[PDB]
Amino acid sequence: MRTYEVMYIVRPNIEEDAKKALVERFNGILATEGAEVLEAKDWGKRRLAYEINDFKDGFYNIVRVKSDNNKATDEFQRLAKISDDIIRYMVIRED
Amino acid sequence: AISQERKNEIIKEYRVHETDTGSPEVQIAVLTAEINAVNEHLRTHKKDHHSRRGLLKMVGRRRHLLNYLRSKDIQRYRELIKSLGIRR
Amino acid sequence: NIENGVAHIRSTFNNTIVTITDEFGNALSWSSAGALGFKGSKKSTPFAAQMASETASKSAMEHGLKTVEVTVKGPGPGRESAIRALQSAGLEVTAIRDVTPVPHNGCRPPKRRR
Amino acid sequence: GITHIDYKDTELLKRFISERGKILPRRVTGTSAKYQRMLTTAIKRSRHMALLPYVK
RNA sequence: AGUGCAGAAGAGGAAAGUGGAAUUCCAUGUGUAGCGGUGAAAUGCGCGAGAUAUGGAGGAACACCAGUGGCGAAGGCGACUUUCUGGUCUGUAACUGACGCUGAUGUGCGAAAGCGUGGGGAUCAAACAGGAUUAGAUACCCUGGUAGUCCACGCCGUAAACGAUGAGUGCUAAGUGUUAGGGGGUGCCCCUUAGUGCUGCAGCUAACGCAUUAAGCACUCCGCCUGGGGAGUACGACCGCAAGGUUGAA
Repeated sequence: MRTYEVMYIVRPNIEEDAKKALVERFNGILATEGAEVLEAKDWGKRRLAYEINDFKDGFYNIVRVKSDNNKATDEFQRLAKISDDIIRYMVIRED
Repeated sequence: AISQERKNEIIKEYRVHETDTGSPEVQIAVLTAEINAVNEHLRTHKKDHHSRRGLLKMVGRRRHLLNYLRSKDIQRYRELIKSLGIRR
Repeated sequence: NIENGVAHIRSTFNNTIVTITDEFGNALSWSSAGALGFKGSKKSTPFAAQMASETASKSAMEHGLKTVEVTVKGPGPGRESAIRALQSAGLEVTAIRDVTPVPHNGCRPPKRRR
Repeated sequence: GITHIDYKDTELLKRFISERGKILPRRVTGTSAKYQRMLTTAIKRSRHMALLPYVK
């Protein structure tokens, strides 16, 4: 009863294949210990409020995956702050 | 919290077929076993001060229930201060 | 002084920094309340800032700026006398941004005279 | 009135939104307190990503 | 009645800081006459600080859903990616057939500071360096300035705990603002099995206030109080890392 709708923002100045690398990992990081991977949409390649290292935006998607163990999206969240290429990690609980 | 699966699976067990749930056994049974689990967030992250109220509130419930059942039978308080894990 | 100007003007309640610049920081010209003699509560006042921009526009003599697309930051009452009077050669206050000092209650405040 | 809106959406929170990237007060609005609370909450799950500015 | 409970709320609590008020620092995309200073100025950064922000991660707070809303016994209280967690119980109560009330034994524990790690500066605030004053200033004033300002570990307790309200039994108009959540229900009328804040019938207290949701009238305990000081000063008994307490004739 705890959806880890693990959406995220990818890098901006890159190609589609980099989007695909990131999005297949962030669909996949969860499969181990409970996948239920539903779809994969590719949302706005848009900007945001202020600058993020001379730039201000990135790439988006839509990732429907749930994990009741609560440890598959921690992976998605702990391995993000460190590398400036994964610039934000905001998931939900569709409880 | 103890996910409601935990509540309902443990609660059906700690009272014999005296024809329902909710004895002076299983009520406090769930209450105190939940204490024991929540004591970790009172120990592991041992900065927890406010479920130190949901805890001691039902401790006082458990205590006013516990301090008088010597007269229900010999075996309730005898075997059940054994059949509960809690002091005295 | 490149054939255009951009107004990064400022006015703390004291030292109304009238500053018509270019887009980068290439130092076109500046002004003041401390540029035309006023001190005695005529510093940021409408009757003491009548000609506050011509210590800039005609101490330019080669540009005669032509626009703002202004960022009226550092607001006061000296703002108005630093915009409407920024039209004394054709300096053409044209656009605004509604971005003045608006910090977000993270700072710590200096003191209060009773 | 509406059904749910969550951090899938960030501009279905533009009906009640300002020009700086924030939202208007609920007192000036006045609809389903519960529904409007979660609806506005998701936009703040989005000020995480901050798709809507703080100042320009 | 308590555990069953839909679970469900609200800043009840534990959630790293990915990002952002990113700060007085400065070659700086940019440069010098100003970031800036005021009852009265020096204070004060310029013999190569500047103006706001191009790299701007960081010391950190959710800044915006933030309301007087409401978890909880008072001190409180704000996105969450959420790491966890009880009760509270809103409807009747399935089980047992009194399932006991104030509670000096114990335990105790409770505001910044005072307190415990070294971090200790984002550097403001004490001292004040310093100007200045009507006849009258080390000053509420003024840039800057050494505890502290950025804390995951020993224990606490004085405050207008000004909440100066101590807790069992109902209560003589109920509406009313309404609360997540609801007894009959189905953006339409609601009643407490309920909750709050009340304009306030009604009746008492003492001049006042409470009021279907009561200081009034009836069964309650630790109790204090019974004209003022001085008086906590001889002196004092026992807790105790510390502010210290906590006692006690005249």
